[PDB]
Amino acid sequence: QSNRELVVDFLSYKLSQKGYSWSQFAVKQALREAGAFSDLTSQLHITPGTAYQSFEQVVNELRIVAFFSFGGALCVESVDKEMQVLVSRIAAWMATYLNDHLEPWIQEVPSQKTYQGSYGFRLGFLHSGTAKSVTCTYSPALNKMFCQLAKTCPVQLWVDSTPPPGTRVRAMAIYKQSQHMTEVVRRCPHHERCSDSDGLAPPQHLIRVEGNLRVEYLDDRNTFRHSVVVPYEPPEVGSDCTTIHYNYMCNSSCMGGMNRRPILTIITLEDSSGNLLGRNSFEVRVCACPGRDRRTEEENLR
Ligand SMILES: [Zn+2]
Repeated sequence: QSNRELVVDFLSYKLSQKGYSWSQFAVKQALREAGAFSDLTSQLHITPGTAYQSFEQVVNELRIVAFFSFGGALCVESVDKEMQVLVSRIAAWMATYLNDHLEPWIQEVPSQKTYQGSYGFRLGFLHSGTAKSVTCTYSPALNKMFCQLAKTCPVQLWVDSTPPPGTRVRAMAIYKQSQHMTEVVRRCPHHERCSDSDGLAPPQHLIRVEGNLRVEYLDDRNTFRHSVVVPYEPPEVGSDCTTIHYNYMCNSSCMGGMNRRPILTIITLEDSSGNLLGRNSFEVRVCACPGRDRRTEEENLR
């Protein structure tokens, strides 16, 4: 009732420290200045369903200032990822955690960080359901894509402002887990050696693009990380978004490759000189029956 005020203060500050308002969604001011940041992005995966109470585990790791601050950045990151609703909860959680854990003490390696940038860069997805005949479906609640191997994956790009000609769109994959984040993601020997090649993609790259001769693939010479890039094109006549068709050419369960380890995909928006304009990411599971797998994860939620 007053402890809530201290949190909501800290957040509402951090809200207004950016271009955001509480309603849209002293020692107080001492903390407003006082405030391993990769923890906040990497180790957590904030998501409507996710962070159900994985927040508690994260804060248990660890200061009380860094706690109040931590929750501020979550809310920033929440609104960044278009997951504004969570700011409501993060405060509700933050209020509870203090009371339970901290209150007694008081009674006495590519970045996956989201940036919308100048152009207001967002990812859209078709809303395709979970019927067993779906090849490709996205869980907003899990911020997770479910698709079959070598099947079409529409990923929409959305922009506030049209970025100039020579802008490019690059996809890269990394492991969601910290213990695997340094290992480069690549295909498994079987799929690697398969008469499936489009004539363009390296045999070894997980992510391909479909129906685009202007595509281009990269093995970074210093990090050995695989990438695929295409030229950005503004929406076609009628549409309000750009649609790229990706393929995942190896399953999540494949031994010799991902070996049942979950991945993130990182879509970055670049200029011709390769300066970064924006970044967005989502989880991927490549499975046999995406519709079923999606439902099963979501059915587990509250
Ligand atoms: Zn494979």
